[PDB]
Amino acid sequence: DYYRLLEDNGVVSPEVEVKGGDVLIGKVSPPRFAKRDTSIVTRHGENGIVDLVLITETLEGNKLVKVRVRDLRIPEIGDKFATRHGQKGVVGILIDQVDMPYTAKGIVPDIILNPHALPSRMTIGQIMEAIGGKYAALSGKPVDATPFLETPKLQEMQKEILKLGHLPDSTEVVYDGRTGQKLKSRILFGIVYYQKLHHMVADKMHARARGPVQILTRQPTEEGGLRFGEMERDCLIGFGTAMLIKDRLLDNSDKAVVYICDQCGYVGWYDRSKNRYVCPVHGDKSVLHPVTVSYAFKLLIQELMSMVISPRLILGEKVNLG
Amino acid sequence: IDISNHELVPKHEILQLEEAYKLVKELGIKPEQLPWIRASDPVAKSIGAKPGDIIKITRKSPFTGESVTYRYVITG
Amino acid sequence: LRTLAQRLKGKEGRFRGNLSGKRVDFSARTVISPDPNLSIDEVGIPYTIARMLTVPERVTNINIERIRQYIINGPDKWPGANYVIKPDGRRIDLRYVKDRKELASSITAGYVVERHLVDGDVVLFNRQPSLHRISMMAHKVRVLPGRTFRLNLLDCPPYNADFDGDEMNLHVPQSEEAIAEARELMLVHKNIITPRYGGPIIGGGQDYISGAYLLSVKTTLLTVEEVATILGVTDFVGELGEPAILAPKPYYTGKQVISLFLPKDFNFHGPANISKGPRACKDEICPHDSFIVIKNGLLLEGVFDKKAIGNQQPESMLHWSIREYGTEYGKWLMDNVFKMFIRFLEMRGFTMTLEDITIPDEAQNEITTKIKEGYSQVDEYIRKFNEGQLEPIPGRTIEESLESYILDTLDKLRKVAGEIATKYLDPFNNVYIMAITGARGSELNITQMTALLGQQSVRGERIRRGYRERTLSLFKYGDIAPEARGFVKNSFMRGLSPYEMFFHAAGGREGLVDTAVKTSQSGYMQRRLINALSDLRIEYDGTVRSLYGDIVQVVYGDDAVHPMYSAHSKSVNVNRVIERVIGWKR
Amino acid sequence: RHALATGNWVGGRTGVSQLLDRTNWLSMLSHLRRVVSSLNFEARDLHGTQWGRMCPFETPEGPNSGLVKNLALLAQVSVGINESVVERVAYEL
Amino acid sequence: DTRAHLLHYPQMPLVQTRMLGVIGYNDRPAGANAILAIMSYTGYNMEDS
Amino acid sequence: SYSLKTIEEHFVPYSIAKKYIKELIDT
Amino acid sequence: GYFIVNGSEKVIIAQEDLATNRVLVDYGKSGSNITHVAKVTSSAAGYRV
Amino acid sequence: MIDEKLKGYIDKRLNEIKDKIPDKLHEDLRAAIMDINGVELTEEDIDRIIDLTIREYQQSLIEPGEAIGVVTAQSVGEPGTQMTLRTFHFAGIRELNVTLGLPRLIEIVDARKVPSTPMMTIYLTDEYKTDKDKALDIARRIEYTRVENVVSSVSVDISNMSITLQFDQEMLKDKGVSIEEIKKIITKLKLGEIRIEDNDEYSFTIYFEKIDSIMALFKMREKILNTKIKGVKGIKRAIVQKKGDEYVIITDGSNLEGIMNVTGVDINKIQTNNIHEVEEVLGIEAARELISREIKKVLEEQGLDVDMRHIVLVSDIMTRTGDIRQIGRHGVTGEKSSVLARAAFEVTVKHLLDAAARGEREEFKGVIENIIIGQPIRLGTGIVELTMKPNMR
Amino acid sequence: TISDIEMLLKDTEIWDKLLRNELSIEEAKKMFDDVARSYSKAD
Amino acid sequence: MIIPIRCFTCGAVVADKWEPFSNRVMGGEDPEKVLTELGVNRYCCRRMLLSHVNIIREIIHYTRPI
Amino acid sequence: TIDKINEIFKENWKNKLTKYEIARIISARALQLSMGALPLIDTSNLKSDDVISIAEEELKRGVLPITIRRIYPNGQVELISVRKI
Amino acid sequence: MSEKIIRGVKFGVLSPNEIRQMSVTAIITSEVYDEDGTPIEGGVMDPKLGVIEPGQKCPVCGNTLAGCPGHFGHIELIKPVIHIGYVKHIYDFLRSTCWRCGRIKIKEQDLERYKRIYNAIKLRWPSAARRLVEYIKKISIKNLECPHCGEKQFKIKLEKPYNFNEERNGSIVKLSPSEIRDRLERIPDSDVELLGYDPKSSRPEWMILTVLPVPPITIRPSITIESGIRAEDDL
Ligand SMILES: [Mg+2]
Ligand SMILES: [Zn+2]
Ligand SMILES: [Zn+2]
Ligand SMILES: [Zn+2]
Ligand SMILES: [Zn+2]
Ligand SMILES: [Zn+2]
Repeated sequence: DYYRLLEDNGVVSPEVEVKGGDVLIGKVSPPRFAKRDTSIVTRHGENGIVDLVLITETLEGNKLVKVRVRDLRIPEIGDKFATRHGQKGVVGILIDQVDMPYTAKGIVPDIILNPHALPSRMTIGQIMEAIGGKYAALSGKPVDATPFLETPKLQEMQKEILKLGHLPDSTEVVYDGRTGQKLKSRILFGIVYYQKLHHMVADKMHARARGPVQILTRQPTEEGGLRFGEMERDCLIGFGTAMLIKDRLLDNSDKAVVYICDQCGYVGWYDRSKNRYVCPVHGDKSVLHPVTVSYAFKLLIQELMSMVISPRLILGEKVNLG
Repeated sequence: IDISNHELVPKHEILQLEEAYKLVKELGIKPEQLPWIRASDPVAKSIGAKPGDIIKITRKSPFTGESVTYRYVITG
Repeated sequence: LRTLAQRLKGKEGRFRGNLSGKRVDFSARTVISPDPNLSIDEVGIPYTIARMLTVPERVTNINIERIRQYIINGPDKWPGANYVIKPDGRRIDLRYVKDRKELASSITAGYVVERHLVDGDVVLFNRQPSLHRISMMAHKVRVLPGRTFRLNLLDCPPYNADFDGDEMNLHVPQSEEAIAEARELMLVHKNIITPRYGGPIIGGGQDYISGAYLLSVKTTLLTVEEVATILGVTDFVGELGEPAILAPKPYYTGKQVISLFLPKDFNFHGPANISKGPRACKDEICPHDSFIVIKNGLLLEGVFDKKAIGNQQPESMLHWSIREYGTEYGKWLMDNVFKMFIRFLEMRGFTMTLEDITIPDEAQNEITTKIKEGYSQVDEYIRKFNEGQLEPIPGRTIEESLESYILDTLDKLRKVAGEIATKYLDPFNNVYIMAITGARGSELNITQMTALLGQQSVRGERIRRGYRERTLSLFKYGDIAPEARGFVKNSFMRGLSPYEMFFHAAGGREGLVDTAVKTSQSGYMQRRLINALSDLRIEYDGTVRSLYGDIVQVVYGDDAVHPMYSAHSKSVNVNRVIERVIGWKR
Repeated sequence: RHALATGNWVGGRTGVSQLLDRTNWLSMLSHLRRVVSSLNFEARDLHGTQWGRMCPFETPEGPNSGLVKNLALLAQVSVGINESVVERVAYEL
Repeated sequence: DTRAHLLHYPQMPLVQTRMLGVIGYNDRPAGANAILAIMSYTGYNMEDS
Repeated sequence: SYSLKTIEEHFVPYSIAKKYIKELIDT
Repeated sequence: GYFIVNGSEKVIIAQEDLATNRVLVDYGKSGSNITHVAKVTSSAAGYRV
Repeated sequence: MIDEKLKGYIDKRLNEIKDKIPDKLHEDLRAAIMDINGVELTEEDIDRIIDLTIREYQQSLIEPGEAIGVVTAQSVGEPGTQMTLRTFHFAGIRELNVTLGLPRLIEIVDARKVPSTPMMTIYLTDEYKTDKDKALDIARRIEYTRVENVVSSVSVDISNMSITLQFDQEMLKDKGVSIEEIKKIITKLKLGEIRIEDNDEYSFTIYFEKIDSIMALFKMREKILNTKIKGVKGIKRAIVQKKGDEYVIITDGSNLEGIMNVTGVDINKIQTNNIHEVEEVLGIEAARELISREIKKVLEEQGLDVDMRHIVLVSDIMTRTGDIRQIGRHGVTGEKSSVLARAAFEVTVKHLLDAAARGEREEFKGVIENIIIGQPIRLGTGIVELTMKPNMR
Repeated sequence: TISDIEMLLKDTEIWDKLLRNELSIEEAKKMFDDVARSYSKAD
Repeated sequence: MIIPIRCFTCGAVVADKWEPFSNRVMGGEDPEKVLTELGVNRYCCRRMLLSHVNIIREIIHYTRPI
Repeated sequence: TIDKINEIFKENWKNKLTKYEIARIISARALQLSMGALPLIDTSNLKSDDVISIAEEELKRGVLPITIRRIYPNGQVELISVRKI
Repeated sequence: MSEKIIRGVKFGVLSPNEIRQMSVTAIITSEVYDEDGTPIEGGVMDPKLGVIEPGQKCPVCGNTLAGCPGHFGHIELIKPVIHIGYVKHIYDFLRSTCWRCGRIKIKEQDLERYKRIYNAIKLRWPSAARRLVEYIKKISIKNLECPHCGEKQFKIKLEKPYNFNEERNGSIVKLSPSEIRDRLERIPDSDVELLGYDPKSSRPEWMILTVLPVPPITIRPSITIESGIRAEDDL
């Protein structure tokens, strides 16, 4: 199913939808030490359309193939936008034209910014740029805002804004879109320049269900899981929960069961052929008990055993006994 | 010189053996499990504290006014 | 070469990378976006996160029918199921099942249905670096369209979370015992009051404070339609009652609208945040409604501010109400009343303009005269220093005395100019309202935006770095005038001169690195303290003995009172009890 | 080529050559006009000598605050000449 | 390019400094002018949103 | 979960073993 | 102002460092037998001392 | 305006309840009810007041099994990300530079022997506290002013093998020590057979007999310049400051015994920035009190609030062993009575090998190592154990 | 320094003996005073 | 790149007004009068017409072969 | 008789139930109900089918038979019942 | 066969007998793989040690990748070598006791009193016990004559990391690891117990490596990236 869209020559044709792990270039490799697949798999998260396909000959004489895939990004909730003054922020919500508060002339905002962002940050240049952009759109004359020398000054800009037909202080009468009722106060309107940053929420999501683990540590990574870590462990300790710590640090990662000999304490194994437990040191004569531990602890025990350190695990009754 | 009059120094007292026995029985601890103070500390030397004893210290605290803590006297 | 002693040593080793902290399953990380509509103990999750992260939910005879629905809907439709586990232990993938209805009819008690996250599910939620205890809290799932986690605004302080694009982590606990412990202990509303001090960590942000203040002003009047629109957002149905003004026109006062939510036996007599300066009369008789008077659950006087509903404010009206009526009432009040505040601010109109920071020309001339007087005084000090007639402060050298004189004179000049600008400023501006109410403002910010920036100091001293005896090539050799060494007489409204802007940048350079070094130092110190103090426990006799048996304190805190349940630093605020009992007739 | 592609340099310094940043025009221009300090709280501080040579605002936030700067609008780096001619003219003076 | 971005309808700034035309930024713009209203319309714009 | 400790153990009665197994079969 | 190496646009960032072949004087560390230090960095053709 | 019968009833009820609340809370409650005026009080109001007070105190009590250690550690460490080195100078003394903030807290919890920028607050006795001049004199008496500060110039002549010292008139008066005292001190040094000539006023010259090499001459000069004229060791400068009807001395150095020996200073009220010398002199309880007060001060200057109970617990756990012990790997964290937790705190192998050699066994009674293997901890939900009989359900 | 360790040993042994109620308070007080007098004389 | 069909703020067609406005402004007429008599009075449309780059003229040279 | 505050603490926590014990009871009851234990309260007329909610309602009612034995550090053991008949 | 909890871990030095008994094979072949790529028996990548490829039976146990704990091997060193991690401990053993008999260089009555005190408070006061142990070690290093033998003792100096130099006549001589092992083996168990160590769990001669354990394949898996050639762990 993954080779459906691959052309006969082995490279995907332009202007085709590429979803998930579709292959773009089909390559077979002979072994270094019988063909093997080194074909390109499109990144699992990324979905897009093939834009361009390029075929060339390298200097040494090898065939070089490049495939460029385009993906359309429509702004959404969580996308990061920033002005020319240092006011970075995600999109809280997308509001329809009907819901946005319209003015007497019917002009609705493209972006609404909380006034409380202004006084602590002390960015007066943003309001100055809003007024300047309003004046530039109204009068049509160029606005120069070079530091220490601006043409025209603020007062002439306000006077011309009043002359063109709007309020001198760049505010204007605003009616609530949802209810139709005029606001008790005027609202400042401007044309501040905004830029869309490349920290989109589309590629910033990392979520993991049950999946693969490492061959050595038997812990989940690559989609990889979020590391819990010491500080979150201490937060969980601080709340006093015990089964939650056990779930978050033992059940969902490197959950293992190991059979331990009673006498020497070294880790044994269960033999599938014969139901009897087997101890590496004691052979068959000793009894072995199963204990559920993190596989990381077993790895630590075996790494200490690769040293001359000899950790002997001491078993105890699971019940409180008493 | 006498240092017990300093503002930082709380009130140190040496309590009798019966009171120490009652304290360790009520707390359910061995005497060495209490926080311990060296017998060479000047505050313990001023009251002539001996090793193996328990010192009752009253500190000025804003929550209860006077707080009673018990220290163990160790050797050096 | 890495060897078997380097494998478990250093960072990314066995001890820290695997044993102390390990990667976990059923975890998601996503950008956060604001959402005031959700409750404080709720988190909004995308549909994809709900579909991919699952919950076991072992089948029992009570939920069987409901569980059957989760199997009728496939892995792609929400709510639905992703896997089904027989009692035999054989996992089945719902995606490859030939017919889901026949399998749904087959299930009985003992089965497990790995299903999508539904509304009401509890999930752990935290933001790095996870400093204090409540930085990881249990939230109730609400599935919303979009692709970002939506956190309630009132939950921003506990996580120290602000919406710059910084992401947040969500863990889905699988075990039934884990879910129960998360619900009964780590629920958000149960942890409104921080354990650090006896004060609410959840409360009104900057916008909530402004909305509450403007709703609680003595001059506000609301018609019946406006009151209905305001109360629509809240989950309140009941008799509005007779409007506070019956003739000539029926008007509801904002305090009357607010008082419908206060408990019917609640007495408070604290001052408001606006009564922090000259306008305070320190009594309930001030014509300015700066003294909050609540009797029998009626907001009879005063306005709500940072000292009434604000976060991180111990001994506030919100803190007392929570402490006396439980965290469930606290959450109910937060949701409903704060949504009401935001709705009123929506329908009144709050904006930022240049007129409210612009001072009149007369104020500018007065500030210029004060600046000239200060410059003359500093020049006289410099002349006396050069002539040798300067009298040093005892215990200090001549240069130290001169520098102290100059710095004190310039600081007094800045304070005086700020006072002049505030006096000539409009009595009630949007920036002024933000500053006085505690809604994201300060007096120094007003002074710097209106009056003048003031002295810009790097590492606690005037700007000295530069050429020999010159901080900058624009000035004369060996110039100690205020304007030379990083003193800015221009506000941000007026605009900074080139050298003034350079000195401002030099002054502000330090924070950019101080925050970075502070983060690492604080993390290291906190790790040390946690590793040292982890073993302590409170026992049934009040002792604080450790797990190894060593006793640390005979009584915890000398009164066995947890800071979380104490009224600020006091186990019982006796004056608060006196208020609770006899406040209505006070 | 091995020095330019990898960026690891002969003299022991690292990160000499970096892939050109082309998110937009401004990123490319800034990355072209960038001076990285090889090396303290004193070095991060803005010096009065930087007037007209380095931008006081453009600097990264964090461990690199004050160590990575951008060449000013009217700042030129000296190309250098032979010392012998200047020595001769000074001796002749 | 391994990672490229394109804004479909970029606009040159209305409020332009002198050096904007020198560096050719107004010929390769990286944003768009947005009608901005400084007001607290709903509460989804709090905390730098 | 299964800790077995034998106290005051008594010998198995061969004559009464038939009675014991009959009682077990009855149960 | 950039090279094209292996198809990638690689640019050599400017590297700022203390002037070579010049002697800079500074005080020695406090509480030590050393009272004053002067360091000179001679940049030879191919090596630095 | 409380009636006498009302006061008697109040006293009766308070004496009835005195066994259910702390003595200080009882005193605070009794003081508060008497203070109430301007409003009529009745029997039911007093009963309700007392019941509410007792119930609030009972609700405020801590809960058994609380993981108070981790809560206290987080409550102390979290403001670290908010503590800044905003202020560099002590109180109104711009001249004195003191570290106070996150680095100060780190060096407090690390039990450093000598603090960065040590400081001392010396309170004058009742005789010298009122007057400014005597306070200035006693502060100037103790400053550790060496010869090198006083001398304007030093010159060395080889042919005469002489050292000429020239002094400033004002600078000599500023220190307040006469040149005759300086010459007497130099004679008291007596490192060799020396001749001293008066030479010019506020100057003199010294020759030697067995001077030997000029290297010895220059070493002798360095010894002469590094000679203390007056003042006890360790103090750089002392500044008289006003605290309200009383003048104290702020000191840039820390020497508790030396200042205690100075006449005119009361030994009872002396504040020292460092916590080790007070522990050596005033015992361990005074050290714990000073540790708590210093941490409280550091948290106060940043303007943020942290409860005193957490600070008290931290100071108690620092001084549990009879001496101020470092929180880190050499101290209370160093002795956890466990091996896995010790090896996990700092990533090292030496502790595991040491435990293997000594044959030490880990009891697993703590928290850190229980999480490592997977068994539940004994904090909070761990402490409670349940018993259930399902027969009668 | 061996005197201090031996005194600590003797004191903890006397305390454990008291915790087992082998003998009353007064005799234990005599033992404490006797050992302190005996092994502070050496120091 | 190419002028948007409709004003972003209000769904008013401004694409058809690009050619007349640009041609007349390039001819030597002040943009204010041209905009006023062209039929755009809201400044939301004026910023659409005034601040446009017309990148599409340069791109047609550098077009993907596809 | 360690201290007055200790006595106040001990007599306060005799008749009350800490949140850790409540959480443990709820988690144990939820685990029991998940495996197949029959609920004691009436199954019907409950708005929530969740096992956690049923266990919480059972604890609030007091039907479930659970006795908490708390071991004091001095060896004393206290039994607290949840039946509340 | 009942599920149990872990009460604790008993740490100790792994004796050569335990290494030989626990190991499933003796490694004698230098080569790791064959010419065709099949692993060679008796080499480092012995299939007996463990299995990492899924779906492969383990010869020792028969389990798949999951359920195979990994089985140790052992190599017999021709000459004993000093374990680096224990050098300090070995150092503390060398200078404390004489080479002639191995007894502590302390009078017998003092040894008896010290043993009694240590045994009395080895567990009650670990800090005081450690102080007593270091005092005994200090007074043993200070004495340069064995009371039991009378043989003259030579100062032993450790040059980092593992070089031991003995002052024989007027010249330094390097102490061979075999001679060090003999000296350690001559030390009695009671003297080792007095020095703070546990004679049963750890013995000084076990700190000198006669047999070296070969870790299982499970903890040093051979990772083969698809693009690259087979890669082996640094171990
Ligand atoms: Mg953020
Ligand atoms: Zn065995
Ligand atoms: Zn007023
Ligand atoms: Zn438009
Ligand atoms: Zn195997
Ligand atoms: Zn011998």
